[PDB]
Amino acid sequence: TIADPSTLVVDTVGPVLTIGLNRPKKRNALNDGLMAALKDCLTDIPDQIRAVVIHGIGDHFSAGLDLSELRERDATEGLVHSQTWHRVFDKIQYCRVPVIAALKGAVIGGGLELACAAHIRVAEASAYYALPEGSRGIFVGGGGSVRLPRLIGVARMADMMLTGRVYSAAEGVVHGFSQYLIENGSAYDKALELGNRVAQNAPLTNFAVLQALPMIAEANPQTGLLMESLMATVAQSDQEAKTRIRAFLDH
Amino acid sequence: AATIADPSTLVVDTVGPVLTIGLNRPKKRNALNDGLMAALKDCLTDIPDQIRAVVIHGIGDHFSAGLDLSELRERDATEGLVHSQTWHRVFDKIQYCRVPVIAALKGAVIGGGLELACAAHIRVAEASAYYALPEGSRGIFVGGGGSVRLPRLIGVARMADMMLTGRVYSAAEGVVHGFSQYLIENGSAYDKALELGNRVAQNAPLTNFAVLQALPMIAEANPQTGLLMESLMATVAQSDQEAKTRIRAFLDHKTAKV
Repeated sequence: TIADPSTLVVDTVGPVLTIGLNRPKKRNALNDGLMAALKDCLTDIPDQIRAVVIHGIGDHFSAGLDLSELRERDATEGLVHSQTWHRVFDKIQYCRVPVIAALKGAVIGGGLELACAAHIRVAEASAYYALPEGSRGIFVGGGGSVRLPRLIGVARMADMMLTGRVYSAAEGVVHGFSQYLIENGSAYDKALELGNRVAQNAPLTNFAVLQALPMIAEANPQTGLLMESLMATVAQSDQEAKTRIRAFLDH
Repeated sequence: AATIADPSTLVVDTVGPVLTIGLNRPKKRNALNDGLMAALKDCLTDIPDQIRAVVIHGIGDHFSAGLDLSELRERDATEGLVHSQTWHRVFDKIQYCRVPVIAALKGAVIGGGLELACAAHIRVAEASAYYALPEGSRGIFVGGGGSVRLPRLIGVARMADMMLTGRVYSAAEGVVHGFSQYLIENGSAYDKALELGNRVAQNAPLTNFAVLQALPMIAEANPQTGLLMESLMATVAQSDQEAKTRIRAFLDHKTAKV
């Protein structure tokens, strides 16, 4: 696989790295080229970048798997292929900086898996969510079975997969698909505002919320509690936190 | 669709309150196959009330050399998933048996035979017993519960080494690394296993319940949880009529002695 840079639009707007999925003729379907190029933009991110917005060019975030490029795979090949998708999504989930996905139109299959890997999702009214692979006998291979139940619970996912059930953006915000809904206006603009806001954070804030928080929450409570006192004491004792404490306190 | 039992592959007796189950394909060292496994599941289904222990043992010089290599059936990915699951359902009747299961080990205890042995609650090993997972040689992983049960006995590190290199362990080595709780250096694992079955036979049913089922769960729980669960198992056990009867008799015999 060679990364295909043509399938993305990458820009920097102040301290926000923006990454637009750019295959609007195929509704931003993910193929290997797209995913390898995306993996690249998320590697060795320049230090002036303090947030990432992933968005879609055109009406749609992503319709998921490229059905043209539909390949033929044995059990072994499919394990390797899914694992490669996982390694790309790892660059999102474990990004050094918060990744915010601006969702609109189709957020479907691997598109939804991709939105799941981001930290914050902002949904415009037109967005919708589906896991339509089930109808073709295909389970998810892009992290969805681990990431989406953490947002929406097993039972709603299981129903989606069994019946092809679709959710709107408006239903979706209540059920856990996104933290934000923009009923009138643009997901991209709001993600950019959010990007600019999270860009003000101390780096250790990011670490603690992006890395430590999901692990603390998932631990035995006694374990998570001690891990919390440790993360907190380290955060609090950092120079940046003292500088922020003093500035505010000084007036 | 289910596989039909071949009961001729097993020799089943009842000695007092011990159901004895002898693996009986000696010409192939008690190589496991679908009908033996189905017959096995049958013996452990609806085990009559008079039975208070199960000894599984091998006819011949060997316990089991594992999967019958003359009886390989070609299987796609889905089929091999279904087939693995099938074997798991047989071993669940050992692990979750209502009475304790003791495996008498001698000669070959390898591959599926080790996995069978792992499902048992207690293993007694004669000097000749030897342990291996030769499957890795053949490009293949275990499908009989071994990656779950065995590391709990001997740890991942020793398992991983056995699989990557074909390392074999004797009965003497094995009692030390965790393969068996007992070693019989002279005489017979069967004889020992049968005296153990007579001994567990004396236990109250709720003791078998707490030990066989609750204990593993409590021990792998997070500590605060296993602990509350222990208090709960403990109080139920202790407040049961069989327990009180035994405590009555224990304190009536010391007041008989005085």
